[PDB]
Amino acid sequence: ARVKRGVIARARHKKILKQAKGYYGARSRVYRVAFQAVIKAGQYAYRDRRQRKRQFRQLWIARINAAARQNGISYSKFINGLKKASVEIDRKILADIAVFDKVAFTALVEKAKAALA
Amino acid sequence: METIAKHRHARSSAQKVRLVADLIRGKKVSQALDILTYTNKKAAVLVKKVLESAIANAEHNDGADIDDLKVTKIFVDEGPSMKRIMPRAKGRADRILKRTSHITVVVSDR
Amino acid sequence: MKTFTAKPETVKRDWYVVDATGKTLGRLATELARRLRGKHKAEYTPHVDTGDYIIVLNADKVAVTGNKRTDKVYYHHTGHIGGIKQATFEEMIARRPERVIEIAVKGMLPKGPLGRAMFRKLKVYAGNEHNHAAQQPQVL
Amino acid sequence: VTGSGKKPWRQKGTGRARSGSIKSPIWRSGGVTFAARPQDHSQKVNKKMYRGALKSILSELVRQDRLIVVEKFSVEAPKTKLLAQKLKDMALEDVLIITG
Amino acid sequence: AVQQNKPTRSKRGMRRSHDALTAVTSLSVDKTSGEKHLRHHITADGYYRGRKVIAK
Amino acid sequence: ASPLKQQRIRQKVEKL
RNA sequence: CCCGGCGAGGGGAGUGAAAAAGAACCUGAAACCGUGUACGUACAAGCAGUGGGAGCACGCUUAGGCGUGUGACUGCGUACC
RNA sequence: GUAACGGGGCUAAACCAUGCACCGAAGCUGCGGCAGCGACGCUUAUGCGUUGUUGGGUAGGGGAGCGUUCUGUAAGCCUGCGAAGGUGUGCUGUGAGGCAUGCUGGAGGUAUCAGAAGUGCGAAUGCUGACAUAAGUAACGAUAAAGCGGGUGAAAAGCCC
Ligand SMILES: [Mg+2]
Ligand SMILES: [Mg+2]
Ligand SMILES: [Mg+2]
Ligand SMILES: [Mg+2]
Ligand SMILES: [Mg+2]
Ligand SMILES: [Mg+2]
Ligand SMILES: [Mg+2]
Ligand SMILES: [Mg+2]
Ligand SMILES: [Mg+2]
Ligand SMILES: [Mg+2]
Ligand SMILES: [Mg+2]
Ligand SMILES: [Mg+2]
Ligand SMILES: [Mg+2]
Ligand SMILES: [Mg+2]
Ligand SMILES: [Mg+2]
Ligand SMILES: [Mg+2]
Repeated sequence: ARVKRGVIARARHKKILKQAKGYYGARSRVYRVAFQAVIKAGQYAYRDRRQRKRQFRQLWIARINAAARQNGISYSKFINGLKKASVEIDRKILADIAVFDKVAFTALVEKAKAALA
Repeated sequence: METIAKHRHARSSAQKVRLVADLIRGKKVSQALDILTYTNKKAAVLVKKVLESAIANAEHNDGADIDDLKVTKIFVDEGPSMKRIMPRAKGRADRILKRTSHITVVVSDR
Repeated sequence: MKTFTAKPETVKRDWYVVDATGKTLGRLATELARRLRGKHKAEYTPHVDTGDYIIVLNADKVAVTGNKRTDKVYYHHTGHIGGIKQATFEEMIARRPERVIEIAVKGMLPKGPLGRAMFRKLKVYAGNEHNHAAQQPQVL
Repeated sequence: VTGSGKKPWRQKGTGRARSGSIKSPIWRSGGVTFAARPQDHSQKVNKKMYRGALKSILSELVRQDRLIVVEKFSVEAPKTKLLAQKLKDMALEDVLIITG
Repeated sequence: AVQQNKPTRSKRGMRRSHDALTAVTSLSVDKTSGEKHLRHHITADGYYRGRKVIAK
Repeated sequence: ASPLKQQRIRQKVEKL
């Protein structure tokens, strides 16, 4: 009978309108942000998040390289020793130990270095 | 309140008088006049009666005296855009805004 | 709790020194830049900040590949049009070992800030000891 | 509506798009695109269905109603001052209640 | 002779940068209380030595 | 009368 | 009653549940423009967000690396229809 | 404007052959969850534990929902110990949503399941009104310009002599 669509009004808009990491201008002022700014983030967060597990992956294994290749022999030969070692072999993020407890790591290097046929 | 004394319209733009009353602010009350009574133009006289007000207004609502005070806040807000129409050639558009501005100035103390 | 490795805002720096003279050319740039980022370095996750001072010497001696020495050219371009472009030899530019030939290094690294003043941390000079005018303060 | 006269701006010129008809639905004062007339609404049920499976009050409102006494005759011609009298004949109060 | 996008608030004042008036640096005169334009003398009645206009 | 309480006086009574 | 020009307009005072109800008057959103404060900002390249993420401002947990505005710096990365 | 490796640079950081190592995608794997769908166990409308498995997607097909107004519901219920509309914050669901709450508001609101559609907007060089911006910019309408003195006046180049 009526509608006065004006009540679902900002209720629909404020809804997203509340996207003000600054952004900037109507990019959080008006509805330029509409989605063309939030729908943005709203995708950037999808991948450029999903991306991190390879963005923190390559990360570790730069440090991991610098470590063992600073004791002799590098992230290439290194991992080889490690992997040839069943129950004896864990995997990066903790192969970050080389920054809080050297000798620990430096010891791993040993066990890796020696396993080497 | 710590005594106020606004205008209301008065007629003369936002930016035009946001200017002037920027010199006033901080020090003042005694310096009120001196730096208006000299600094030229128009915008800067539609402050020098809202200051003489916002002083007698501190000798009524407020018992404070004419030498203290501070002028701790001024701002000029956008009064109704008073609209009309201009000729031009052929006619097209003459938005012509006669633009206005409320005044509010407030003096108090340390 | 959650990992990553913190990197204060740096909080560590150095004082090394390396001759150059030895005909090592360019290949030097590498660990002259990785060591400017953090190779040997197995801590202080870069990508954000980091660093590690170095000071090369003379430079006006680095055999350079094979024929390169005579031919390699640089091209500056002043952009003040007048139709610019300034071809110049290795030969001819080694007549002035400043920003260049040793700043075939500013190009082996990030560029932009960080990678910006991450390279002024080099220092050149063209004759090691005798006029290694730099901070004597303790080197390696 | 007061749809009086046709076309305001020319077709071509001035730009402001293809203008036509003061009454335009899209515009501001008249034209409700659709809407309608009075119209019946009113349905149509068969007989087999109306007369179909009606009462069940004894079945579901089981404990609620299937009562049967007499029509209330001492009920004096025109008065309700105390129809609350006979409405103690169920004492089942205002409880919506009706008759036949 | 026309732009194509909208000169944002940000730039609104990046012209306005320069304006924000500057006011004075005034002095008095040996004979008025603290008036004196920066060049003309006693406003208070109007003079400098004596009979500038109508004084004492 | 302190040169602002004077700027007053001198006028508040260039009224009376 | 006070400032004002025997003006605008406004400050006190009265009314009144309320004047944040003052007559341009109920509620008073948006676009748009000011005043206050905090972080950011004057070797820095682009749809301006994303992932990191220091540091400061701030509230915190008889640590336990927290909430909040901020966001140097650095991986991607050319709105929609 | 180098400009025919993307670059810095490589005499290997090029090429042939050979071989191990490693980096590398949402692929696969691991692990916590979602849904559609065949099986096992169990109960037993069922579900639920597990389990095989499937879920890139425009034209379009099909299937569940979300909320807006009115309607009996109903002289029922919230409501001046403050309803509706605004405004902050918190929690919650796949979502459209919702619930709670501070503040402001000054009478109104409407569970539950049912029913009716003037049912949802950014685009239409769309109608309407409000406000931006170029912007304190170009412009003050005939180059027959004026200058001084007095008056009244808050103020005079522009009115009065
Ligand atoms: Mg991966
Ligand atoms: Mg006709
Ligand atoms: Mg009508
Ligand atoms: Mg019949
Ligand atoms: Mg109001
Ligand atoms: Mg800087
Ligand atoms: Mg973050
Ligand atoms: Mg799909
Ligand atoms: Mg479809
Ligand atoms: Mg309503
Ligand atoms: Mg709209
Ligand atoms: Mg147009
Ligand atoms: Mg329009
Ligand atoms: Mg201009
Ligand atoms: Mg100009
Ligand atoms: Mg004119």
